[PDB]
Amino acid sequence: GLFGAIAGAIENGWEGMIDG
Repeated sequence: GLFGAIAGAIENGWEGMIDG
C-alpha cells in the first residue's frame, strides 16, 4: 500500500534522477 503512495512523491522524486 505504501509502494502505491510513493508514486505520489515519484511525481517529483524523479527530480532526483534528473541530476547526473
